[PDB]
Amino acid sequence: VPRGSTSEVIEDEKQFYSKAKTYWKQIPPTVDGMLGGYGHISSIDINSSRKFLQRFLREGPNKTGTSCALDCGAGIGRITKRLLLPLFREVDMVDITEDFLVQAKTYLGEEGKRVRNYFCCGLQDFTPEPDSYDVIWIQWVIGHLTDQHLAEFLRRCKGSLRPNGIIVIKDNMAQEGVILDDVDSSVCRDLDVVRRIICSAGLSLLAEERQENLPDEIYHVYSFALR
Amino acid sequence: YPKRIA
Ligand SMILES: Nc1ncnc2c1ncn2[C@@H]1O[C@H](CSCC[C@H](N)C(=O)O)[C@@H](O)[C@H]1O
Repeated sequence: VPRGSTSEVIEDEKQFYSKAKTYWKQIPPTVDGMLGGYGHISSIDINSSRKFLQRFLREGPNKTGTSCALDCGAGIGRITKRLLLPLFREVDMVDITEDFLVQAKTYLGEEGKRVRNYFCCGLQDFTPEPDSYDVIWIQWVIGHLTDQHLAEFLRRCKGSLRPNGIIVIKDNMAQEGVILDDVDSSVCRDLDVVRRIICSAGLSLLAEERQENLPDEIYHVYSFALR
Repeated sequence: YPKRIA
């Protein structure tokens, strides 16, 4: 029987979070650090993210705005730099690892002057301001939250969207079940599990897309656009 | 992050 929830795989919630914080504290503040040695795929990723996002920026009644985005688990700001700052007037970043947010000030360069808030906080402890963001971007971090905390964080994100705003989750997906990585202290969930959590947060899918052109050996990656 | 299937 596959496991269907984090409650079947996490021995100790406090250790699940503390071990992950210790893991990221020892990763270099570089794109290759953010991407687990796959820094070279960054451009494939950003190009696909941009095309996925631009779906929602078309003129019409539901056009997503371009005033402010939130980059969740932003790290040094790879996505903030290459995807979000060029499209949004301001961007906020949230990440648990202070040293990454410090490095971001260098990494982002001149355009980083349009980063407004640098929040050093776990997502599980973060309440974004109501009615603040056009796009909330959550990439390669949801596996660091328990199911309960991910559901709650998505509920708080829903409350922080502007009119026509969206949440985007982009992450690894397991073929089946819920799989623990005890080295970095994270989980990989199958598409049914992720969809269950999104539904439980009172969100609906606008779109779902598999990332193409990835190395054959890694977990498949999907993007979801939600409101 | 991009990760090898365990
Ligand atoms: N509970 C948590 N809350 C917030 N950030 C977390 C977290 N657990 C891990 N992180 C952060 O999640 C990031 C994962 S690496 C990916 C960084 C970025 N999303 C990108 O795609 O380039 C790291 O910066 C790490 O510090």
